[PDB]
Amino acid sequence: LGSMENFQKVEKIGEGTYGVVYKARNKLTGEVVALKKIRLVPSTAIREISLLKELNHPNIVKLLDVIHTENKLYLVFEFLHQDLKKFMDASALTGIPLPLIKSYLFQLLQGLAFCHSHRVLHRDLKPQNLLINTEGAIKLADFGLARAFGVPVRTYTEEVVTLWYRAPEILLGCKYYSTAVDIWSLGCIFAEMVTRRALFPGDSEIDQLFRIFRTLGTPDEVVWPGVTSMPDYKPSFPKWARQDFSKVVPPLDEDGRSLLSQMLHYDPNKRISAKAALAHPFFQDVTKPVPHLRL
Ligand SMILES: CN1CCC(n2c(=O)c(C#N)cc3cnc(NC4CCN(S(C)(=O)=O)CC4)nc32)CC1
Repeated sequence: LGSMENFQKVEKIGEGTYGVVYKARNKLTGEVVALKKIRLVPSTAIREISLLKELNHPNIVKLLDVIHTENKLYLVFEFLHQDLKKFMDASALTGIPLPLIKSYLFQLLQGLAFCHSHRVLHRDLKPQNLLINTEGAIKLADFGLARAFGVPVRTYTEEVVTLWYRAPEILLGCKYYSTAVDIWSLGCIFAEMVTRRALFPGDSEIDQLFRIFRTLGTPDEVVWPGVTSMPDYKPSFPKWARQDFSKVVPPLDEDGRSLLSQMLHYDPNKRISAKAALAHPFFQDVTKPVPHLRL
């Protein structure tokens, strides 16, 4: 008891399947933080979270402290004022300028290269989990654990975006998926920044799969060896032919289209790694612009 009395909740800024997130102020120190409340900790989670506390990087939202009290587990995070969804909405008539898209993509590939080099997966990359500040930085937020825990929040409202960034190996039942799942998600987000429309906006697992298939072609053993033995693969899947990326993310230039196509390879072993993507010619002229944020 009493270990949270040091935090004044200022406003609720998120509700997940398994947690709620507040903007909060430390009453002793005055720091403004994000507090995630999880209602009850498998020791396995105790150590997954402990390793995240050591996973410190300029493009990862810092986990400041973990506090266990009552029937609750509190995670204290660095606070940022806006996420990429809100910024993309505010930017929609114009679109985010390409140099800023490129900066954000580059930074997130750096953050991913870092956490992948430590065998840590995000697992749930999406615009609302990408937080931005006034200095042009963008940071990865709310890493997903390999197994959830806690009490589902009963007031949780379904979000349309939940499946839109899921890699095809996850949708097909892969149990031991790899860092490639994050590269897929980030490529979907890259496409969305460029076009101002979600790339694959499915509302069910099969709708998501079929939206991917209708654009990239139904995968087979030619392009994805082993796909036909995946747990949820069905020979009865419709066979759609691939479309050209030129139709998928116009008016993106060939350097960007090239990189995107490698981020969206079906085969997780052919999909580009974060480290390799950082060397892609798309980033030869990368800079760090500062966005105009209305806070
Ligand atoms: C949508 N959901 C809300 C919880 C969010 N979140 C975490 O999960 C988290 C962890 N761990 C740490 C966070 C730190 N800071 C902020 N700041 C918010 C960002 C968005 N904005 S906003 C709509 O653009 O105005 C308000 C300020 N959010 C965090 C992200 C996902």
